[PDB]
Amino acid sequence: MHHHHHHSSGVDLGTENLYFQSNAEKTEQLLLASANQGNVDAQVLLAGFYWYLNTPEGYKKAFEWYQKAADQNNADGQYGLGYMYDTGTGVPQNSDTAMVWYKKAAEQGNSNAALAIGYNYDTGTGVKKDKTQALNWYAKAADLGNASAQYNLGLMYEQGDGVPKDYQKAAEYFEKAANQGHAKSQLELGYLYDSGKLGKSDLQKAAFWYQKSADLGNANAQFNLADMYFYGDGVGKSLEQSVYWMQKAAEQGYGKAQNQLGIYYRDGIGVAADPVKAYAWFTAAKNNGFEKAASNASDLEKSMNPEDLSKARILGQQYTDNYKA
Ligand code: NI
Ligand code: NI
Repeated sequence: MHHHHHHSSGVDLGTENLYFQSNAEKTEQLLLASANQGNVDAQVLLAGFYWYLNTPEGYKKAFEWYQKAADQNNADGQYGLGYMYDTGTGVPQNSDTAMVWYKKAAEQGNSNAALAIGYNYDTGTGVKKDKTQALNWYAKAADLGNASAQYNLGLMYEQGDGVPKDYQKAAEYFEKAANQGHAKSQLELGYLYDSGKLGKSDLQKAAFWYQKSADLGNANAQFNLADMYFYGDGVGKSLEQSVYWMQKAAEQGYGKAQNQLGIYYRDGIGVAADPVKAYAWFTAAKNNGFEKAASNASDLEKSMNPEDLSKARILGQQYTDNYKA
């Protein structure tokens, strides 16, 4: 009498092909077959498979298999146990147990283990803060090629944290990490060149490294590069490229970039002027904590008719919702 409205409807209706299957169960059984025969490489792979399920039961099985691998003296298994104990993942948190496993792994040349140890000394989590120990363990990890450790040492020499400030040494560490694709190191190295702190500003190098970090999705680097194109710093001035990169940063919810893009639309910089879009970007910026955007939005209201203001406020909500870090 009304249940004629219960028929299924497209989306939850339609013939099923290979798109609806999943390889998960098959990959687990393939890995389990080998892991249950004692193959340590398979035990490490299977532990990582379980790790990736992000469930409490998944982390408990990850722990079981890293343990089997670590009992064969495998440094990946030892690192895995170290990290699980250190964070209380799949097992009760214990920093001292974690340190024992990390040290075994690092002695075998696992650079993430050396990094984790250095980080605990750096921050005093589980052990007493000791910047000398942090420095030594980070240096071990960096000499094994670990980009995060190289980055961390860059930060320490650039800030003088437990070492005397040395921007040249910082730039050398950052560049090792930057050459491996570490986007935050590329950003920091770009800034060192931008700033002149190395002796004389090198804006071409700054823009080069900001572009690398921007291509990897770093919103600060996208803002910085957009700004380089606005000024013609180390690249030829291009308002069109400035808009392109500013829009990328603003679509990550970066309030500073949203406000700047609002200015571009307000004043017709690299784009045709559009008060509706300008107001919407200032609104998103304000919603994201950029206080100066609020008055930017206020000032625009004065010159916008009520239809446009309504559309702008709705678009501003859309931009707030859809653009996140
Ligand atoms: Ni009915
Ligand atoms: Ni009906």
